[PDB]
Amino acid sequence: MLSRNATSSYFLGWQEYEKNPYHEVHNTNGIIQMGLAENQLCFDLLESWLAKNPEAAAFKKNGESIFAELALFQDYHGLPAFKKAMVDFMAEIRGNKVTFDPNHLVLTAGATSANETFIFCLADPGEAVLIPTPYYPGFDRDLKWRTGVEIVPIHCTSSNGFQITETALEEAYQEAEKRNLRVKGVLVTNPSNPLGTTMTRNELYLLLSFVEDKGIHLISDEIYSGTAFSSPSFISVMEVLKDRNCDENSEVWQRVHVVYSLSKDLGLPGFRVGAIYSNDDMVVAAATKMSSFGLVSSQTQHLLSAMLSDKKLTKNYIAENHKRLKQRQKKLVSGLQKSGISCLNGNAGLFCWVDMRHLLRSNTFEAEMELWKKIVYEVHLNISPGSSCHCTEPGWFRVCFANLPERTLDLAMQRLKAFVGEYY
Amino acid sequence: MLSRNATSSYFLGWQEYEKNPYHEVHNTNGIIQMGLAENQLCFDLLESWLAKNPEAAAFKKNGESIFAELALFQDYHGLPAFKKAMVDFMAEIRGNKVTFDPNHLVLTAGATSANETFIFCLADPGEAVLIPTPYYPGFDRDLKWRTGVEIVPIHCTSSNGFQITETALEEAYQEAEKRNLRVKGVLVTNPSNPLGTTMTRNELYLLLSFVEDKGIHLISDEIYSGTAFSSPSFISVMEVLKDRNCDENSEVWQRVHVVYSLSKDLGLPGFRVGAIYSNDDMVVAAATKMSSFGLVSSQTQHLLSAMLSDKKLTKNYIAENHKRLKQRQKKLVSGLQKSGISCLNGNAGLFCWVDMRHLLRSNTFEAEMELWKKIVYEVHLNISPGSSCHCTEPGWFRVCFANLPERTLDLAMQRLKAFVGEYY
Ligand SMILES: Cc1ncc(COP(=O)(O)O)c(C/N=C(\C=C\OCCN)C(=O)O)c1O
Ligand SMILES: Cc1ncc(COP(=O)(O)O)c(C/N=C(\C=C\OCCN)C(=O)O)c1O
Repeated sequence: MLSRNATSSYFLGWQEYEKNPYHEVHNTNGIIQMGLAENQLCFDLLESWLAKNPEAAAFKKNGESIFAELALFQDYHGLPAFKKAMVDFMAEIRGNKVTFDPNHLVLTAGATSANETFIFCLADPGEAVLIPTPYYPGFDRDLKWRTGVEIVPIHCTSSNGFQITETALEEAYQEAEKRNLRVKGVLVTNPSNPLGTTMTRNELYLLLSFVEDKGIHLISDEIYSGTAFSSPSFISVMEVLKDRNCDENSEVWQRVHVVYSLSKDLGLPGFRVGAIYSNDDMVVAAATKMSSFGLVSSQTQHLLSAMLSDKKLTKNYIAENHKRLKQRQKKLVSGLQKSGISCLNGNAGLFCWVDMRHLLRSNTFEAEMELWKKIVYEVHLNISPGSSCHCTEPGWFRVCFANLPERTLDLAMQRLKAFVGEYY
Repeated sequence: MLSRNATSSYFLGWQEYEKNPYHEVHNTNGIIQMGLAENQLCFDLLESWLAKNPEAAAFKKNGESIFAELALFQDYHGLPAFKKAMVDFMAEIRGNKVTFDPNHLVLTAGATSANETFIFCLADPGEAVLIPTPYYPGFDRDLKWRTGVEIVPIHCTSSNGFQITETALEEAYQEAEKRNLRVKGVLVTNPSNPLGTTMTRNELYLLLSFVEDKGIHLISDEIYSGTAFSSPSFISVMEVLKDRNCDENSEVWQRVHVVYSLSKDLGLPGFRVGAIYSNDDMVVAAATKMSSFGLVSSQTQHLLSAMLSDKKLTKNYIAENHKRLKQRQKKLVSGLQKSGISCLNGNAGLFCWVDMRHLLRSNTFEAEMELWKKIVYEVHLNISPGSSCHCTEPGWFRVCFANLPERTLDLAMQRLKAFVGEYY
């Protein structure tokens, strides 16, 4: 009797790309990848740093080999130097408006591991967490698969730019009741995937007030925090906790947590560097013990400790990343406009939330899937349909702009315009 | 309401060492670490290889930089070249008597992650797995904490060298019944931690016959497979499946699995390289998706793919590791003999299972703890008491011999003899 745990367009389109991937030389007619949120815009900056500072990657420290020491380093508290470099980098991303205690930071194998661990720590099987829609498709697996925890949506609509409202929060909490589920917290993504927008101060205060009243937790996945390239300003959930008489007052501050990773800003998803940050000593202790199942390679911790300790590098990287991200997003927005397609006004992330409602046969998700399939097979472009992100409104699509060359992006825009000018 | 999951001498003695660690220059009277199974005997061989082949660590392949490619590599199927190097290395460890399909190998962040994942895949919360005692203390957390699975012991005694017997298996299966638990499989460690012995062909056939009759799974944690330094020969569970009319016959072959890691033979625990191997396509698929929570750093996968692809290195490493391990084990055995202390005749691992029953005040675990504490505070040596490994017989201790300099081992033996010659 095989177990239970051992026994979706987002993953579908991805596989379709694998079958016939685009190549500017071999398969110039293949499918162009615009459905995965990755950042290939600044590798030259990191490659340059590595060329000038070869010691870290060589298992050398102060001209001394520390291969053996690192090979043996498996402490679940993480490499001291790396934890310090990380909290400093997290502070810098936030304009030094907030500071993080390295003893309250827990390293994990990517945010994928961090989010699951947070759920294991805050909710028991059969309980639930509330999540604003639309949200990252991966959460359906990360937060529920091995945890036995359920997701209850906090529906957001285009009427107000997909922002969280009081009514949406209570409606979600009430649906949790109808489903006989006990709510343990709210998990938000700030900046938002797939919206490409930074959370507003208003939304943050609304969330804090809500979790305070309900006596639950607030987890903020801020993996895109370093990718805010245009106004308005990114506001970490930890900044709102600063001045509000909650530093050492109230008790809600103990229930606010952050998830981070180096996958999206630095473009290092393969290195699996994730992190959990909590003000609650017990959560930190539990998460630390849990990190045993997904520790970060000491080889990687050492390399990045050296990299992130270079203040000239971090400063220039964030600045250039913002510059290149803004330029690329503008190119996508401009390219889509030429096809009469608009986007939700965004300012962060590695993608745009695109409005293709006017291209639907009808206002239904069935019509959305029809359009999606047509874009995949006829236009040969892989983008994500809003339904994969649980958007309540048919017609929205997530289009990633930083995981391919600029020229390939232009090609994608050309092929899309030919498509719209052909049928509509 | 904080969750449940978020809310032992093995870990105790370890912490006591941290408080007052030994140092041949600064704290020559501190506690000597002999309670953790790590291998510091062959780093010079790896350091030498790295000095001669600097490209892998430099993110270079054929003189070309592949930093960006590796930075972006996060595929849960693992790096092709590394998977191939791993299956080849696993075959070599087994004298090429068995071959492994890389498509059936799943990389994980250490065997800690591999074992937990196997449990998630084969058992539901509330069910159980049988484990021969004594066993690795870490299993009490790895196999049960987040899985909700229980452990039912298969008691082994010194009467026959702590080998598994038919009677012990049925008694375990029956106890599972008394506890109202459904047994899903048996997890063994071969070579054994803490026994330091290789499983016999007899035991292997007994286990296979048992899981066949019960219709359950057999998981063999062979993390110590490359550390068999003396007769008898190590026999992988996969070898016994070779010739027995089960290659394509019977169905038990589909329920036999292996866990491996590079933590103990190569001494790379900090790099977190673990692996799951299964003949069942569905288990592989499930474990692959689960590895998302604990992927191996691509930086590390690349480095070791190059290292393990060097057949001259792997051959010389295994040979030298065996040589040095045997020499060190003999030194511990010889040192203990001078204090009138004998060990279970072992031939593998990084530790010896020591018989100190004659040093107990009485045949009780209470007496065992008394002796243990005396060795920690009076002798200033950290070793693990058998009860931490769930041994049914009081008086046995696990003593690790490869995680310190030879001279420090001798010092430990000197201090131990003074102890026994003082009270007994
Ligand atoms: C909000 C959010 N949290 C966590 C993660 C996981 O990141 P980690 O730190 O584990 O690497 C992602 C990755 N997002 C995507 C994942 C893509 O992976 C597929 C291959 N490119 C995505 O396309 O939105 C994310 O968007
Ligand atoms: C049978 C067995 N399986 C799995 C593991 C986990 O290894 P991984 O591949 O995750 O690194 C161990 C580590 N064994 C010990 C762990 C020690 O860690 C403590 C710090 N040295 C031990 O002392 O017996 C082990 O002995």
